[PDB]
Amino acid sequence: NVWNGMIGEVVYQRAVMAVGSLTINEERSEVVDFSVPFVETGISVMVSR
Amino acid sequence: NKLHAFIWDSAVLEFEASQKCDLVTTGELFFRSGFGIGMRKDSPWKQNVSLSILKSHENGFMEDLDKTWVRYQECDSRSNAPATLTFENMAGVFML
Amino acid sequence: KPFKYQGLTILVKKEIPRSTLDSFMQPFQSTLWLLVGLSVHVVAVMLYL
Repeated sequence: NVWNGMIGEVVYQRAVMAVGSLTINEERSEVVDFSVPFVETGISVMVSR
Repeated sequence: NKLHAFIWDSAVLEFEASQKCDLVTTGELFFRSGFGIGMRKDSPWKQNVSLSILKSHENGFMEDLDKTWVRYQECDSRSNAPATLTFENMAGVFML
Repeated sequence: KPFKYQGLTILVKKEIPRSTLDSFMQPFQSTLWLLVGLSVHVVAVMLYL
């Protein structure tokens, strides 16, 4: 029940915003407020040709 | 053939090309955006609707709607290989 | 939050190939066809002459 990393730093008032490769998630949106997504970042599969 | 090009949103053109096999989306994708549930400036559902739509995104709900409303198609004619010769093409040879 | 990510793009009509009855005769011009046809006959006659 303790957040680390980006969400941990932002939730505990240690920072104002978290700029980076932050995937917007349901728990993350519940805990902190996210902005409008500026790029699509889904989950995908990488395989050898 | 009254128009030469139609500028419009990717989902609509892709679905139309999937259904109407006489049209193609060809130009490169530009001005990336998204469809959003617009509401009043001060409406209490905003946080709740955002949470619900994101929950639908993360689980197996949105892709199901994509399969059942958009992804389904009858023909596409998408192939980078040179065109396969068809009967109506060299029918003149049979005429000779 | 968006429920469908997309972007603006271009729709055009696919020009379906309409094959004429003379398409296979397109590579050689009609004047060339007549000239080679006359050449065939003149060569044929000069051989036995």
